[PDB]
Amino acid sequence: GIPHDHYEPRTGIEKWLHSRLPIVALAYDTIMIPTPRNLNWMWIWGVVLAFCLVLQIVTGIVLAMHYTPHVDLAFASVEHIMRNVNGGFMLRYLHANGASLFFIAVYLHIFRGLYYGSYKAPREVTWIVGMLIYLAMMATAFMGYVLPWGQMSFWGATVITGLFGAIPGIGHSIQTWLLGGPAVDNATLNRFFSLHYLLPFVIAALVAIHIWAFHSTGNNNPTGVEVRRTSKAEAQKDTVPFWPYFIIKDVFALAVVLLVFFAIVGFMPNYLGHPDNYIEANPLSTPAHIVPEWYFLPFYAILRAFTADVWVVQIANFISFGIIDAKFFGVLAMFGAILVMALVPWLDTSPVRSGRYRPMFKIYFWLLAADFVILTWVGAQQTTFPYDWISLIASAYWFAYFLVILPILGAIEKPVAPPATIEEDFNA
Amino acid sequence: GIPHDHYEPRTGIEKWLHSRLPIVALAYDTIMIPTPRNLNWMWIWGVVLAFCLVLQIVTGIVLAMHYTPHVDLAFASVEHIMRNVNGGFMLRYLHANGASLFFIAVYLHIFRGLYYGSYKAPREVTWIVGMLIYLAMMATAFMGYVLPWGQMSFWGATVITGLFGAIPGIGHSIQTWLLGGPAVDNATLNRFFSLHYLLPFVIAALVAIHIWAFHSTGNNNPTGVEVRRTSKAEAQKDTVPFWPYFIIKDVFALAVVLLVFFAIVGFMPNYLGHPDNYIEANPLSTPAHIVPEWYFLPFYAILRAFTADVWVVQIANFISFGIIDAKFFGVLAMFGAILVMALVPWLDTSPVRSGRYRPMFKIYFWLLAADFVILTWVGAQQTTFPYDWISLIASAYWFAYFLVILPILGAIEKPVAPPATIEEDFNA
Amino acid sequence: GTRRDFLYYATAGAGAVATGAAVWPLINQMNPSADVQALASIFVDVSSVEPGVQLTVKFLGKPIFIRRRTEADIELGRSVQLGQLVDTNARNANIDAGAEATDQNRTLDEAGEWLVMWGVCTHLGCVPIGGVSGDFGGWFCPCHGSHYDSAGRIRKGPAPENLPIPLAKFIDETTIQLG
Amino acid sequence: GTRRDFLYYATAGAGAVATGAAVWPLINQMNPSADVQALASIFVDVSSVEPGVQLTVKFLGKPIFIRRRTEADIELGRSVQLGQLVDTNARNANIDAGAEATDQNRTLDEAGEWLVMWGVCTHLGCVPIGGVSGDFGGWFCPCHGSHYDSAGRIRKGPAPENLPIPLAKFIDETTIQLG
Amino acid sequence: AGGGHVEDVPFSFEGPFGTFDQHQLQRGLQVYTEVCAACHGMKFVPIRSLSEPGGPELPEDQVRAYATQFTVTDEETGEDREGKPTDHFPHSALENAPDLSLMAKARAGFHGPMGTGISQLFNGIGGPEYIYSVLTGFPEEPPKCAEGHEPDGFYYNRAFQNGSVPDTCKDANGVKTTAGSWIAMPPPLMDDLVEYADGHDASVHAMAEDVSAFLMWAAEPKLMARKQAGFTAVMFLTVLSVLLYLTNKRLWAGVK
Amino acid sequence: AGGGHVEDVPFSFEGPFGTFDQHQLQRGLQVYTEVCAACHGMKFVPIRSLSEPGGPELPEDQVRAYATQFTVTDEETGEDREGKPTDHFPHSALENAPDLSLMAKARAGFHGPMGTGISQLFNGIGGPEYIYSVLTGFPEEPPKCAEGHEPDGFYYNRAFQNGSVPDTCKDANGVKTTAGSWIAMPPPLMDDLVEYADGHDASVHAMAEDVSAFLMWAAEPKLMARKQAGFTAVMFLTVLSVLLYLTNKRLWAGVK
Ligand code: HEC
Ligand code: HEM
Ligand code: HEM
Ligand code: HEM
Ligand code: HEM
Ligand SMILES: C/C=C(C)/C=C/C=C/[C@H](OC)[C@@H](C)[C@@H](OC)[C@@H](C)CCc1oc2c(O)c(OC)cc(OC)c2c(=O)c1C
Ligand SMILES: C/C=C(C)/C=C/C=C/[C@H](OC)[C@@H](C)[C@@H](OC)[C@@H](C)CCc1oc2c(O)c(OC)cc(OC)c2c(=O)c1C
Ligand code: FES
Ligand code: FES
Ligand SMILES: [Sr+2]
Ligand SMILES: [Sr+2]
Ligand SMILES: [Sr+2]
Repeated sequence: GIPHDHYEPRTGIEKWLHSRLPIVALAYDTIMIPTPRNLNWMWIWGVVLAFCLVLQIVTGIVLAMHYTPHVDLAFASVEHIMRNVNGGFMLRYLHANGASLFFIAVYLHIFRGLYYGSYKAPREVTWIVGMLIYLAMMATAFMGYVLPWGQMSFWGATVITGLFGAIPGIGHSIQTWLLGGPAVDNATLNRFFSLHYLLPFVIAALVAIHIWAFHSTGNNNPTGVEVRRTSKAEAQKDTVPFWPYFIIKDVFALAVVLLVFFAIVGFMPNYLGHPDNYIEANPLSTPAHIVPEWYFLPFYAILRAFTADVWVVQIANFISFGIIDAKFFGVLAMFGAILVMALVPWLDTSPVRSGRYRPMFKIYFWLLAADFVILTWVGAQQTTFPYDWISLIASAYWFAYFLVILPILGAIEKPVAPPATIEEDFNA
Repeated sequence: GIPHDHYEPRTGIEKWLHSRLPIVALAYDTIMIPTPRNLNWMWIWGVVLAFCLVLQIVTGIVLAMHYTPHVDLAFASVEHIMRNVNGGFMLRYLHANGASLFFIAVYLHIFRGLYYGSYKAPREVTWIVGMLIYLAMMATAFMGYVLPWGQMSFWGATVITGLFGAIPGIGHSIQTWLLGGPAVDNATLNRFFSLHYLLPFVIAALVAIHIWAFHSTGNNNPTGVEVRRTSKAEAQKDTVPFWPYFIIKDVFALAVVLLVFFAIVGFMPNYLGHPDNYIEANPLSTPAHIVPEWYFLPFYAILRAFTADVWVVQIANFISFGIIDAKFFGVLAMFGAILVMALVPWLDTSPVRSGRYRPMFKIYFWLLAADFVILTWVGAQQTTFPYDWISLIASAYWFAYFLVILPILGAIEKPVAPPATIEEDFNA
Repeated sequence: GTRRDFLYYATAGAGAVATGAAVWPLINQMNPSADVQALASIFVDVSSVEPGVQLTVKFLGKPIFIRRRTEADIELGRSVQLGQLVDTNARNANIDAGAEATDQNRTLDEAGEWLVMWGVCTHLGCVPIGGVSGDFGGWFCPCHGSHYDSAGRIRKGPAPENLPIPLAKFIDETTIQLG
Repeated sequence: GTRRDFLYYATAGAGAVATGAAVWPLINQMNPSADVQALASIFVDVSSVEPGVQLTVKFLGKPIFIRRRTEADIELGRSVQLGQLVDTNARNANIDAGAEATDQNRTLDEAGEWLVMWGVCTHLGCVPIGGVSGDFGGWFCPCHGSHYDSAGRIRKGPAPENLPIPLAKFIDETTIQLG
Repeated sequence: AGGGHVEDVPFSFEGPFGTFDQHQLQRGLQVYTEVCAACHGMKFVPIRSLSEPGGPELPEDQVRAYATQFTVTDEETGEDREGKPTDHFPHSALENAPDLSLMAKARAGFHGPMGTGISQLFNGIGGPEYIYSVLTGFPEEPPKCAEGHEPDGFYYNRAFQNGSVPDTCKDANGVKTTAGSWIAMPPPLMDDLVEYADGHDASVHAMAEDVSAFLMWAAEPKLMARKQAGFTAVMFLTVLSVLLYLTNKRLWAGVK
Repeated sequence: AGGGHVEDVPFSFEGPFGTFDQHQLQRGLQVYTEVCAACHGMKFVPIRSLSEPGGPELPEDQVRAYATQFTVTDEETGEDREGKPTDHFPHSALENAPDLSLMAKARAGFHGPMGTGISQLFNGIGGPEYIYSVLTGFPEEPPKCAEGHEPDGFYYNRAFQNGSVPDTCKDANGVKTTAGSWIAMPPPLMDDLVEYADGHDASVHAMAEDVSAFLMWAAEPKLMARKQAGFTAVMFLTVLSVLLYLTNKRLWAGVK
């Protein structure tokens, strides 16, 4: 809703088309939105995510032309791709490593929002739509990893459908419904294939609302000071048109990301993988060194941190008359960790949007960034001492940050004055 | 661009959301568009098509959860659906017969447009997007029919991939590329499955543009006289809001269509099918009574009408130094029949929009409708006398209508005066 | 009036039913198809199993452990008092549902030699590693670190229950019937 | 200037290459994979074939017809003049590419008893029906109504060419090697 | 080949309210096992479906006993064993004997008129009627036109239309004179070849009609379930259409 | 179990410019055929790939001759025949001998430090290094802690980490003291067990390194093609990033 100039048809074909379908007008108003001039390199992760979604889709459809969703043929058909399909090995490594790139980008994307207050009013809808997208990504990536039907595929599917068995009363029904039987078998693989195909299209639809959402409010910027809308004169001092200024910056940044990404795929495509998924699914043996996908490790670490010996768990079990045991508590803790992050617009009670001008907030934020890395690292360690405590301390801080620090900080902190306008910060 | 009232938030929740994401404003302005009051029952087929697209998609995703794209397992997995999946027999018959309903609706939808001039300016874009949807529909339905891997599946795939082999020079490359080998085999089945899933989402995207197209211009009506736009006062005498007046009318008509459709699915689900597709694919034997899906018959009749004996083929072959033989001529004739229909906005030179007030046009239009039924019928007959002549005369008239009659008619016909306004027609 | 409003209720009520009749079959198709067996029955030959050997057998798509326990395994299991256990229920399909998780109620025979149980971690279904693993001389689940003892009882970790014991009985001297 | 426009050229030129390098493998992955055999070799036992019998054999995923022609079949084939044929080329991989479609050039032997050809309609690939079908005492294709004669030559319909004859030869008295 | 005339049998399962006769399907099952199974298989029919509602509905113990007679290669073991209800019927023992799982749906007995499909619209597709006609259409003497010209290993059948025919049985235009043609199936039935337990007559008529009903169920086991759903949907939508009609009328009333 | 120490072999194929040694892969194939194949299969490797570029690249006639030694069950016939290049290598003859098609990728030899993955980042995953260590890590005498406590049918290996270990080889917390553990594979190699045609030395060192390279190729046959693509993509994108950097710079000049 910033003041800006509108489209005008010039060619005879444009005048002809615009009076019938203003599709060029729609592309113009999208690509020429006045965007704050002072955006830094942390605003590129949206395009990286956009590229990933297309990459996964284009490699996905291609991979689905050679893959067989049957327990007897799935694993072999992926090796058929690697060995026999023209360029199949490269298309496979691109799809697989593309998922990692997809997840590197959201975590950087998410923490960008958490630092600069891109979730605070008027941007709640953008954030919530983002959270729905995030759940869809996890569900998609989970089901994709099951399709090769390796050892990690099979037992990850056993465990993750098992999450739903922890709901009191209805848990066993949901699990059977997801599995299509008493255990992970062909019915499970077959339905995961259909749903792995569907959800990327749902994400694309959600991304459309996502773009519409922050186009309606206007992009946040590093200062947290909104663009002046009282006149076109002062809107222009805060902004530059999205095209060409930020298109070229996106294409440039994207080329640098792909330079690294293609070096990984070309020269170390298996670094981010688990060697055990090159072993055929064995329903009778779980590998000793079973570990989740790296982008799942933080939430995995939280769940398994809550054992029967944990103090807060024993209180929960007693107060809840046994309903909340360590098993279900860990599931609540894991989905609760994502939910409190979804609720961050209503838990951060500070009126200062950008954390750049919040001295105490910076400390606890960088602890959260460090904590998220700790959780990822501990996810790959054994459950013996001291890692068991490290995952408990890390889990405790995650919930404390959203549920205690952020509400308290907004009613105690003495923030620094932000700039008067976006123009002031850019010139500095 | 018709004058109308806009959305206004009333509840506190609506005021909150509208200032962040005007999604309610978009749904309101869509569902309350003033629509001509005098629409008859031929304007319902858009919703029927809409229902079909959802029905096919929802049953399709569900069917793909139990179907296996492998030549050794494809036919068996459908019988597994029919016999073992809860309600699987019903979901399959809904998906299969749902394709026929999908095609019954476009032909009525299309011929509606040809009669009332819904393709004429300013609605060319609406018409062309429709034509793109129509090509996508045919490609989607063809590939779906291949998935059971019956006898009709296999030989239909052989023939239709053979169409591309008829292109001089590049034909065999396209054919090998489509097949993934020397013959219709697993590589062909596997890739047709991936694309059968994809294209319905492209259709959904095209339908979104389709709706945007006729929302920009406003719906045509039986008189061909546009809604008055000089003031809101006189637009209401020509229109009623889409909601509730035409929503309820659509829901009513839809309930009646489904009454018939569900009677078919419940009591004669195989009438519109070919019994030979309940026979497993045999690459060594083509059934004697091989026949295309009924909704493909008119274009099939046109293609096979152009044999070596046809004199225009003999002229084409001689003049073209042998490039255009009966084989390639028949392929050109078939896709050319669809193309001239796509070009009807630029072939119909009459300034009168609605055919209701074009006395000579009505005659040639109803001959075209009869011709389309005749073409459908001869497609199912043998190629012996007299059917060989019936199909040649019928093909000739199809091209004559678009390429000869319509250009000539617009410079000869004496049309009747249409009503001054929509209001006049409604009261009558 | 009263006859006028009745149409708007009856129509809406019919519309509500139509949605429900369409949604249930879209859910129920994902429920187990007719080809899926819920329960079945099989027989396992055991004459070749010396003490200290675990036989792992597939049953309903999941592992079943048949271990002929050593002297040490049996002694350790019986030395544990009920109050020291995470789960004090026997979880044994072959006896009463309220039976206690004593080592005697966890084996098929009176001598306590034959431990037959689902090799399915009660946390989230992974297969615990046997061969005397973990901190309690039993099984270790590598997925989230549950430790089971020599009678298959949960002692440490997130898992809430002892490994379940299926319906199992010796049909003759050397053959166990599961189911 | 001269170098200002050059940057915009190198950038646009690089973008064109990058698209091409990404689009080609997305197309080429659909071309035949390595597991596909383009050509192979096989042997067919024929001692069981009486005159008037067609043997139908699978080769490279397509049907091959082996008919031992009767006296009527051979005479009819030799009575047709070249100018009455739609396609006057023999379509025979075993002899010169320009050879004429005489009945002698359509059979493996000089007596013209053994007709070996691809059972793949040259129109759009369906399998023509044999057993002396059609209007020319040969084969009839039910897909769009092509008629072939007793030497497998196209005579009527949309099909442009005679049924192709693969590389085929008698390896001994009773065995034909195709390929 | 082409289409032909089939005998219009009144099967119980025909008509919108038509249903299978449970005892008939069991008699037809006996015929298949004792006669057809020597050559024909049903590779898509799970044996356990003989217990499912809407079919023969045999007790699960009888079906368990029935499955034993088959020798199945176990998938895990790879060694042979007795059949279970979870196994499918075997493949065709005779290589050129077609599989009968879907025969009653893979054949149409009613065609035309003049290729308008009106015949199927009123009389049904006619698959089980066709099967009946083939089982019925074996005459003891062949047609006079082939007196001593029968291909060896083939048999004349009145209803079979896709078989070869001697040159002496074609007209001047090469079209066959006989109602049917020569089939590779020898006449499988004969009076009282099967001893039905319930004492039902076992004439070729009864066995041909009984086995056709069984083969209709093997092809469409969910036929009865499909019709119940059809009735429900039609009654729902009839009421709903009426309510929507009155609703649509009372709405547009304030316009005209 | 856990991770352990592997011997850092300098394989030719490591590094961005690393490539397979054609003669080494052929020697490794002979070792696989003459030694490992007795127990291990490669069920995912088409035999024809021995001719493909980027591998051993044997002439297609040699590969055709090589395929004959295998007895394959034809899919249609079901009867045995000699192997073709279009057939895969056989399954493992020994039921508990794992398939080696993907072994060089299904094992990691480098771990840590402290689970930070930095070791793999610089040395690679280390599968063929791991294989080499297992073939090499068979000592003639076992560790002192189990002198007379060895499980029967198992053998001590320095590098194998997933095996059982006697009670006398565990510390006070039950963690094993020994560098490795007991593997069910008896020592397969021994000096000059294989006679290389070109006279290359066939010490356990040489065969273990040669067959590890062959087994790396069997798992990643397209390794060389992948790196060429990596090099190409990086060179394209290096130029493109530089050009896009200059473009981005000259554009934003008219703002600040
Ligand atoms: C039977 C006499 C064998 C011969 C000859 C070879 N291998 Fe083997 N191997 C065999 C068995 C029974 C096992 C299972 C080991 C266990 O403890 O269960 C193995 C295992 C391997 C492995 C896997 C090690 C692991 O981490 O599980 C490898 C990498 C391996 N063997 C390599 C290998 C090679 C290269 C051989 C030829 C030189 C070879 N083995 C021969 C049985 C037998
Ligand atoms: C495939 C997934 C996603 C895509 C394509 C995407 C795309 C984008 C783009 C292009 C922007 C503009 C600013 C920028 O580029 O940095 C943006 C901003 C944003 N995104 Fe996302 N995003 C995705 C996922 C998410 C997720 C998972 C979340 C939160 C949980 C989220 C929340 C936000 C927020 C809060 C903003 C700031 C908007 C503003 O500047 O006002 N996004 N996103
Ligand atoms: C858009 C987001 C997507 C994500 C995050 C994603 C993620 C994944 C992941 C992580 C795997 C495991 C790869 C492996 O280890 O082998 C996978 C597998 C697979 N995915 Fe996707 N995917 C996406 C889109 C798609 C789409 C749209 C399709 C199909 C149309 C698809 C088809 C496949 C196939 C066939 C496999 C198995 C073969 C393989 O990748 O190795 N993917 N997916
Ligand atoms: C515009 C949308 C669609 C059209 C026109 C269409 C058309 C068809 C047709 C005509 C068949 C053959 C049915 C038969 O003869 O048995 C078919 C089969 C099939 N379709 Fe679709 N379909 C559509 C959408 C979808 C989607 C979105 C999916 C999957 C995600 C899907 C999955 C399948 C499957 C699995 C089969 C084979 C199983 C069967 O035969 O029922 N369809 N489709
Ligand atoms: C899945 C396929 C389609 C869907 C869902 C769809 C949907 C619709 C709907 C809802 C309408 C408004 C209601 C009506 O006029 O009946 C409409 C109008 C129209 N459609 Fe389609 N349509 C489809 C295919 C096509 C095709 C294949 C063509 C032409 C070749 C076409 C051309 C038109 C035209 C000319 C109009 C008139 C709109 C106006 O009067 O401005 N549509 N369509
Ligand atoms: C039809 C679709 C269905 C059923 C969708 C369900 C989606 C559920 C959730 O997504 C929203 C889920 C993906 C998400 O939970 C927040 C993850 C972070 C869960 C992380 C997770 O992963 C594991 C994993 O990957 C493994 O791999 C080998 C193994 C595992 O055990 C050792 C786990 C595991 O113990 C956990 C907690
Ligand atoms: C990867 C996907 C690919 C290559 C898709 C290509 C789609 C192309 C066209 O759609 C746009 C195509 C479906 C459309 O042509 C305009 C149809 C009207 C073609 C009609 C058609 O059908 C047949 C058929 O169905 C058969 O069944 C058993 C058998 C057939 O022979 C006897 C035919 C046939 O002879 C023709 C002309
Ligand atoms: S699955 Fe066994 S501990 Fe979590
Ligand atoms: S394919 Fe034989 S004529 Fe059309
Ligand atoms: Sr304690
Ligand atoms: Sr009847
Ligand atoms: Sr190294």
